[PDB]
Amino acid sequence: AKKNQYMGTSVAPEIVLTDKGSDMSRKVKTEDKKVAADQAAAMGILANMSLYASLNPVKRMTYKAKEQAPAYVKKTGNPVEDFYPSSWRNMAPVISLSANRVAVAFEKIDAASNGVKANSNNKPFWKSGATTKNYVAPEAPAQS
Amino acid sequence: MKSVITTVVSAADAAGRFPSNSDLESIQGNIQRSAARLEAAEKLAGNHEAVVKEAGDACFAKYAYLKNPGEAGENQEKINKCYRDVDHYMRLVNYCLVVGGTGPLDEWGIAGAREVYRTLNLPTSAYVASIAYTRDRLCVPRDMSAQAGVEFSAYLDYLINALS
Amino acid sequence: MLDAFSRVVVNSDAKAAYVGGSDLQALKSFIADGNKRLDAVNSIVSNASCMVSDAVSGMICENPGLISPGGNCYTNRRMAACLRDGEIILRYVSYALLAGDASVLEDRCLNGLKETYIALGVPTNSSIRAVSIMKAQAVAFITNTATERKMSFAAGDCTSLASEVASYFDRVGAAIS
Amino acid sequence: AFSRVVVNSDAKAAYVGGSDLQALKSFIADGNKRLDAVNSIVSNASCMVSDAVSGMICENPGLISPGGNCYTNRRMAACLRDGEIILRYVSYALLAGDASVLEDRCLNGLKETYIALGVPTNSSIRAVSIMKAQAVAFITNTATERKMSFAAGDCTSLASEVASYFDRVGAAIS
Amino acid sequence: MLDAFSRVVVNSDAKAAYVGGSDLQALKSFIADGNKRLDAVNSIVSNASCMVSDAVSGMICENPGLISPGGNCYTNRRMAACLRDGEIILRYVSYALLAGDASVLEDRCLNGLKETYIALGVPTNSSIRAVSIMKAQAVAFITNTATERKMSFAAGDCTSLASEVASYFDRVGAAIS
Amino acid sequence: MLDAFSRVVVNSDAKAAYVGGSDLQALKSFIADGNKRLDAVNSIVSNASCMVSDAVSGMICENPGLISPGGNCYTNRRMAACLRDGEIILRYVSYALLAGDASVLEDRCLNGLKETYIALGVPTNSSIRAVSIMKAQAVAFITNTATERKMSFAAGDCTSLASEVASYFDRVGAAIS
Amino acid sequence: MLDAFSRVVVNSDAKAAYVGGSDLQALKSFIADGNKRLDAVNSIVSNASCMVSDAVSGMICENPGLISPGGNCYTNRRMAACLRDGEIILRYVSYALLAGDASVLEDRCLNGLKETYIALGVPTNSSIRAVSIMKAQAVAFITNTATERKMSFAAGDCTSLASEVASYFDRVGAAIS
Ligand SMILES: C=CC1=C(C)[C@@H](Cc2[nH]c(/C=C3N=C(/C=C4\NC(=O)[C@H](C)[C@H]4CC)C(C)=C\3CCC(=O)O)c(CCC(=O)O)c2C)NC1=O
Ligand SMILES: C=CC1=C(C)[C@@H](Cc2[nH]c(/C=C3N=C(/C=C4\NC(=O)[C@H](C)[C@H]4CC)C(C)=C\3CCC(=O)O)c(CCC(=O)O)c2C)NC1=O
Ligand SMILES: C=CC1=C(C)[C@@H](Cc2[nH]c(/C=C3N=C(/C=C4\NC(=O)[C@H](C)[C@H]4CC)C(C)=C\3CCC(=O)O)c(CCC(=O)O)c2C)NC1=O
Ligand SMILES: C=CC1=C(C)[C@@H](Cc2[nH]c(/C=C3N=C(/C=C4\NC(=O)[C@H](C)[C@H]4CC)C(C)=C\3CCC(=O)O)c(CCC(=O)O)c2C)NC1=O
Ligand SMILES: C=CC1=C(C)[C@@H](Cc2[nH]c(/C=C3N=C(/C=C4\NC(=O)[C@H](C)[C@H]4CC)C(C)=C\3CCC(=O)O)c(CCC(=O)O)c2C)NC1=O
Ligand SMILES: C=CC1=C(C)[C@@H](Cc2[nH]c(/C=C3N=C(/C=C4\NC(=O)[C@H](C)[C@H]4CC)C(C)=C\3CCC(=O)O)c(CCC(=O)O)c2C)NC1=O
Ligand SMILES: C=CC1=C(C)[C@@H](Cc2[nH]c(/C=C3N=C(/C=C4\NC(=O)[C@H](C)[C@H]4CC)C(C)=C\3CCC(=O)O)c(CCC(=O)O)c2C)NC1=O
Ligand SMILES: C=CC1=C(C)[C@@H](Cc2[nH]c(/C=C3N=C(/C=C4\NC(=O)[C@H](C)[C@H]4CC)C(C)=C\3CCC(=O)O)c(CCC(=O)O)c2C)NC1=O
Ligand SMILES: C=CC1=C(C)[C@@H](Cc2[nH]c(/C=C3N=C(/C=C4\NC(=O)[C@H](C)[C@H]4CC)C(C)=C\3CCC(=O)O)c(CCC(=O)O)c2C)NC1=O
Ligand SMILES: C=CC1=C(C)[C@@H](Cc2[nH]c(/C=C3N=C(/C=C4\NC(=O)[C@H](C)[C@H]4CC)C(C)=C\3CCC(=O)O)c(CCC(=O)O)c2C)NC1=O
Ligand SMILES: C=CC1=C(C)[C@@H](Cc2[nH]c(/C=C3N=C(/C=C4\NC(=O)[C@H](C)[C@H]4CC)C(C)=C\3CCC(=O)O)c(CCC(=O)O)c2C)NC1=O
Ligand SMILES: C=CC1=C(C)[C@@H](Cc2[nH]c(/C=C3N=C(/C=C4\NC(=O)[C@H](C)[C@H]4CC)C(C)=C\3CCC(=O)O)c(CCC(=O)O)c2C)NC1=O
Ligand SMILES: C=CC1=C(C)[C@@H](Cc2[nH]c(/C=C3N=C(/C=C4\NC(=O)[C@H](C)[C@H]4CC)C(C)=C\3CCC(=O)O)c(CCC(=O)O)c2C)NC1=O
Ligand SMILES: C=CC1=C(C)[C@@H](Cc2[nH]c(/C=C3N=C(/C=C4\NC(=O)[C@H](C)[C@H]4CC)C(C)=C\3CCC(=O)O)c(CCC(=O)O)c2C)NC1=O
Repeated sequence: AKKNQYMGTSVAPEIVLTDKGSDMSRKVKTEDKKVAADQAAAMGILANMSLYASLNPVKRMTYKAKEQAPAYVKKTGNPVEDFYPSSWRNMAPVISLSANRVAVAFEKIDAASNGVKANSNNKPFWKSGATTKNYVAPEAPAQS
Repeated sequence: MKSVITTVVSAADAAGRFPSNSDLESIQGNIQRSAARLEAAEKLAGNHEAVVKEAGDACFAKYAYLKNPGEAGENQEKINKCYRDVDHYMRLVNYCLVVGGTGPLDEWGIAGAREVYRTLNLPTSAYVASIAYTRDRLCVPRDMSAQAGVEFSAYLDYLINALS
Repeated sequence: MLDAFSRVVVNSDAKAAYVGGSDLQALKSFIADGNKRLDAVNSIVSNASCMVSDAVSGMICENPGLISPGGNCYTNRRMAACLRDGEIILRYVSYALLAGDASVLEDRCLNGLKETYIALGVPTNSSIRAVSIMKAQAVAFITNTATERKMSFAAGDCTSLASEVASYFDRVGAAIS
Repeated sequence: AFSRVVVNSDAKAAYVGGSDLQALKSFIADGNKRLDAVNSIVSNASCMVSDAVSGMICENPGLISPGGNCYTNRRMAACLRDGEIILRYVSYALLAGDASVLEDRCLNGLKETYIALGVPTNSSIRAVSIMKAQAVAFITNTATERKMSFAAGDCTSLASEVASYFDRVGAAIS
Repeated sequence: MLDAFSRVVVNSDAKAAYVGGSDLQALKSFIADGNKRLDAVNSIVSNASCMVSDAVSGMICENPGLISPGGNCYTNRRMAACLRDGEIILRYVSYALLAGDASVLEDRCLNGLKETYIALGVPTNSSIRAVSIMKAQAVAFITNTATERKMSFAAGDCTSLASEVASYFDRVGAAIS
Repeated sequence: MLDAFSRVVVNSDAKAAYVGGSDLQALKSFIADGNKRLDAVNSIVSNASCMVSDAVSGMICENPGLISPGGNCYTNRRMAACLRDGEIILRYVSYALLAGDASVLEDRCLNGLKETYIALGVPTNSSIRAVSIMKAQAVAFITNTATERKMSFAAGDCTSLASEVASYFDRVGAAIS
Repeated sequence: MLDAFSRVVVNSDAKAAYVGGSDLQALKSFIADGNKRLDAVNSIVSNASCMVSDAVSGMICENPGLISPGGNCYTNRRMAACLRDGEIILRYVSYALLAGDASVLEDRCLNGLKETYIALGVPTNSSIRAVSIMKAQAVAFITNTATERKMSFAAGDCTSLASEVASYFDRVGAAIS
């Protein structure tokens, strides 16, 4: 009885004005809609402010972030999987300036030179596999 | 192909006449969209192997019967041909953004796909499960442009409507 | 007819209601300056998608601690829920400008909001600041002093409506402080 | 202890708009010089690392030999990738004014991986000191083959800023 | 109280050792940039009475319940004491900027500051805003990123001193929280 | 054949008059809302196949005597024709929405459709119910109020484009009645 | 047949006019950068056999179904003639570069090539992939742009020749496509 029944239901009066200039065209419609948390357009706000505050020289000091722990990834022993995992393999920021736009982007970038591409080790599994019967070389003794 | 240049030059050729004033307003509308469409082709050209890896196994997570003996994903090498089958359709969406029109889809990917997928017993409902995942795992601004996410999603519904 | 628009908001269900041309013409002469007040609503609700999208991002623009590790606008959903309430606050203020009454603003939107934000640990000192950016937009849109966007209005002075929509935004500020 | 683009788990582009740049350009001292600092680099990003790797070949020609580490054309192509990825993180670090994103996402663990993969670490001193000495000459417009139109003034403190950033790469692979 | 040279002495008195040349390069570099430390102190003390007037009245803007009846900054006697406190935190930070050491800020201004403000009933979430509004205004004039009042400095990097003041203003914020 | 600009020319050529400025009022308004029309056709064409397979399945679930032996959707040849008899209605409506005039469906689709249908024995009262379902789906995509699929537009109003396409579907029903 | 110096004559014989300042200065710009031209054909002939040894190996590595039986590089005599087919078309490009005009390869090399490749069962698209690598191998050598091998010249620009052979390798490719 003390708490109103209407708080967490996220409804709100949406007002729409229609006007075509004439007198018989000027309705106002104050109907009720449950508004929804728009998931996709928050990434146009959360990411752009995360790179607004990345490039502030004097809001990276007097607004210092906390010490975030990394995730529950297990160290294997080879450093090319431990220090440079497959989720961050070959990722680098590319900055694309224009008129009144900074436009960084983090995407997987590579090579060219001679034909091949650097990666071709970790190709997708549909791209390679089962082409030929694959043999293996015997031990070539020593020599002197 | 079907694009804005091939359409107005064909109806010029199918009426025996020079390029008129209405044949140049149309290519004016290619200038007002190329700067909002070629960055959808830019994003897909550098991120394809991550968007085809997760859209390919979204169909195998949906239709798990395909990994049975006698089915379309029997062995491992027929699974790898399906990832090759799906990485063609993302490549042709990239070509439709570059040309501007839907020519590269309905002349290399759509034309004859009914006769092929009926003969070799490939379910088209698993193709449209792998293409509807990409269209939805599509947060708008985050992954692409305003439309650049409007342009890219307008061709992912051309595949789903053509395979149904 | 004006009392029936309270009944579609009381019932907690989507029910629509409206006015005619002649019923508005009797309403715009019952209330004085009624054409100015409907311009005051239309100056806000045509730009209500930009007013919350600037004020929420303007709150991070002076306080980047909300998007910290441990912040209150983090984990991709709290930022979506922050835009939802500033949309709601702009709806209930512009309906209070449309009705000319803050009595629907208090019990339907501001009753118990102070306890709800501290139950979640919502920082109320930043949510003052996101309302005061929206208060500064609402006096700029009504008086047509906005720089990037000027809507063509019929000429005159609208200083009492801008102070009225200032005073409705203070009640949002007074309830959650 | 890296920076605010901790957007490595969802979304990455994060552009900065027009009037939000005026919230940034009235916040950064010599912000017009710093936006012309990174534009002199990433406009010429392909010519730099094509000249940085081939400058290392021109003084150390044993990399093309069999047994060397720039034979087998993918392995040549990995060096033009990793020549550019070092340049791509420096150009973000000059734009942000700090090297904490460069130290934690790029330079971290680089010494252990170059001795594990058989990368000669002393030649990659030489290939990144070329990219130090190149980008000093771009930012002061003393690049001989190509000059860029700029407003009048000096850019000495940004030229001393990027020489510290390329020396952090030489410290991290030593 | 201690300064930047005396902290090097009292750390090496504790080890019974003479201050060698391996501990002088942090101090020989201190007198090298010592002119631009003094150049940046008087950008704070010459703009000081506008900074306290802005930081208090911006705390009223974010938290409007301070000037309600029963608010902490309600009447004229309580309003002037809030203006007097923000001048004192600005005075003791501008000693520690001049000395290069946070000794004298800690044990004359911050000594028992938290237990005073609890006993008076001063709100701690609003009093950390007034030391953080003027934190951003103190890294303004060092970095010369001020909107009005451009000040004629000499060219070079001052972000070491801008980050040192932001250490000192959060030393207040870690003391009254 | 005749779009919104060709319609005002043939009505001026009836009077042998020049197209001046008072008759260019609806055509300067046709262009100013031009992006909303292209945003309206794109919402129909992008999910047209679901729009047809739901409309004739919804016609069958209401009238289950259409698929009985002797019904008009009995065989596979008859049901396949119904799946395009109502897919070609949706096609010529989206030509009419694109061109802003109804002279393409009334000259290539609606002319002589009523005696074509009673020559074949097609029940017209069920053909109208299939078209009536597609009209409800069309206004739920122009306005962004579809239940199972939301699309990405800008902010604003399209109640004039929603009622224009609902008037294009009503002349289909008025032609076969 | 005819070079560029005799191409300007046979275009002028239809004019029946003497050669003067209307058409001579392009030939003057030929000679004035003539030292650049034969400086560029040196760094094709010097490493031509490594180019096609990489071009046909690069052709088979992309499409490995050319060595399988049914592919047109299965037999050793199918693969020995693949080099000499892929060596003459490079040799004819080197004549067009030296003489400046592409009149030599269009008739002694390309007249009747499309009709023979579909008579012998030679795959067309496999050769067009092989000649495109030789297009890329050339422009990495005219301008010292190739990764593994470079040579020392006089400092200057040679993009007119690097765009010329790119116009010389697709007229080979358009003769087969
Ligand atoms: C009609 C009723 C109604 C309202 C009056 C508003 C108020 C409101 N907001 C939230 C819920 C929320 N409100 C915020 C808002 C904010 N956090 C910040 O850091 C910003 C300062 C601020 C706005 C920008 C956030 C982030 C959540 C999500 C909380 C969470 O996920 O833990 C809840 C959910 C609590 C629950 O369901 O138990 C409610 C009722 N929303 C409504 O539905
Ligand atoms: C399957 C196996 C396989 C290969 C063999 C290579 C083959 C190859 N090399 C190049 C590309 C090239 N190939 C050469 C040729 C050579 N480089 C030299 O300096 C020598 C003179 C000569 C080898 C003896 C040159 C100079 C280039 C251009 C520069 C470069 O890309 O490295 C290209 C062009 C890329 C394209 O198609 O557009 C290809 C396919 N790639 C492969 O995937
Ligand atoms: C340029 C355009 C282009 C395409 C669109 C595809 C279309 C296509 N796919 C296949 C061939 C195939 N396509 C698939 C694909 C699938 N099977 C499944 O389990 C799923 C339903 C689906 C992927 C998730 C499979 C498994 C084969 C091999 C089937 C077989 O030949 O036995 C074939 C026969 C020739 C071949 O085997 O490659 C063709 C023409 N190929 C092309 O060249
Ligand atoms: C929902 C539909 C709906 C509306 C939007 C309003 C729209 C509206 N307001 C006015 C008319 C007016 N509108 C204003 C308003 C303003 N003038 C200013 O300089 C300020 C910027 C702004 C106040 C915020 C004034 C001052 C008049 C004239 C006085 C009056 O007629 O009330 C007119 C008459 C214009 C004319 O003279 O022909 C109309 C159509 N009425 C409606 O039924
Ligand atoms: C070429 C076209 C193209 C696409 C369509 C997308 C599709 C897509 N999205 C994500 C990645 C993601 N997708 C989302 C999805 C969403 N976020 C939300 O808040 C909503 C609930 C939902 C949008 C409807 C999220 C949160 C991530 C981050 C990682 C994850 O959770 O999967 C990934 C993995 C790689 C990455 O993280 O970027 C891919 C391939 N990407 C592309 O390159
Ligand atoms: C860089 C840091 C950064 C900020 C400081 C804020 C920017 C910001 N803008 C406004 C102020 C405003 N914001 C708007 C809103 C809009 N204007 C339009 O033309 C659109 C229709 C609509 C969405 C963009 C209006 C109309 C004003 C008042 C006039 C103005 O200052 O532009 C205010 C409140 C009053 C003020 O301080 O000026 C703030 C805090 N956002 C940031 O990112
Ligand atoms: C085979 C032997 C061989 C080499 C030893 C190098 C020669 C070389 N040139 C530069 C130096 C440089 N390289 C560039 C790069 C460029 N200049 C431009 O105008 C373009 C935009 C871009 C790609 C060409 C610049 C700007 C400098 C500095 C100024 C200069 O010396 O030209 C450097 C680095 C400076 C230093 O010496 O420390 C080296 C080692 N290149 C070779 O091929
Ligand atoms: C949106 C993208 C964007 C950019 C790319 C830069 C581009 C840029 N730089 C300057 C303006 C300037 N740019 C430089 C920089 C330099 N001049 C030199 O002689 C050095 C070689 C070089 C250092 C790298 C200097 C010294 C000024 C003038 C002072 C200043 O404004 O900082 C101006 C202002 C010109 C004017 O006043 O009209 C602009 C637009 N700024 C931007 O907003
Ligand atoms: C509720 C009402 C309300 C206010 C009163 C102001 C109060 C106010 N001013 C500033 C912000 C500021 N305060 C000053 C200080 C001054 N400016 C000068 O030109 C003088 C030298 C000196 C005193 C007049 C400066 C220069 C800034 C701009 C940011 C900065 O450069 O520090 C900030 C934010 C600082 C930050 O978070 O980054 C706030 C909250 N804002 C409000 O919302
Ligand atoms: C050596 C360091 C030193 C200080 C920092 C101040 C601290 C301080 N402030 C007050 C006293 C006070 N301090 C405040 C201050 C505030 N209330 C608010 O709402 C704001 C958050 C804040 C201003 C920014 C007020 C309102 C009083 C008066 C309380 C009262 O009269 O009831 C007192 C009580 C005795 C006295 O008045 O002197 C003291 C010791 N004095 C010092 O000697
Ligand atoms: C009696 C009191 C007293 C002062 C007020 C100062 C006045 C002062 N400042 C500097 C000198 C300086 N001041 C600065 C500072 C800056 N330059 C900028 O562009 C930044 C905005 C700002 C950083 C905070 C720098 C970088 C120098 C040069 C370093 C030096 O000479 O020590 C100098 C040395 C030469 C000169 O420039 O005149 C002097 C005498 N010294 C004093 O003894
Ligand atoms: C007997 C079986 C049976 C059905 C199949 C449904 C069929 C059905 N769906 C809708 C009504 C609708 N149908 C759709 C269509 C779609 N929504 C989407 O997200 C897809 C893109 C697309 C194919 C599923 C839309 C958008 C509406 C209107 C909004 C809604 O109700 O969802 C209507 C309108 C009611 C009317 O006016 O007559 C009917 C009959 N009902 C039934 O009784
Ligand atoms: C441009 C506009 C245009 C059209 C609308 C169609 C009109 C049309 N429909 C049919 C023919 C038909 N149309 C239907 C459709 C239906 N019958 C029903 O009971 C359902 C209510 C409804 C499905 C929605 C059926 C069942 C046939 C006849 C199929 C047959 O007789 O074999 C035929 C003759 C048979 C044929 O040629 O295939 C024609 C001309 N054609 C056009 O050119
Ligand atoms: C005057 C200019 C001139 C030419 C253009 C060539 C054209 C040419 N090619 C071949 C003949 C051939 N050329 C090829 C070459 C190839 N087939 C392929 O699949 C690859 C695309 C390519 C290797 C890269 C092959 C395989 C034969 C068949 C030789 C044979 O019949 O055994 C023959 C004679 C038939 C024969 O050799 O038996 C001739 C005249 N020769 C010339 O004198």
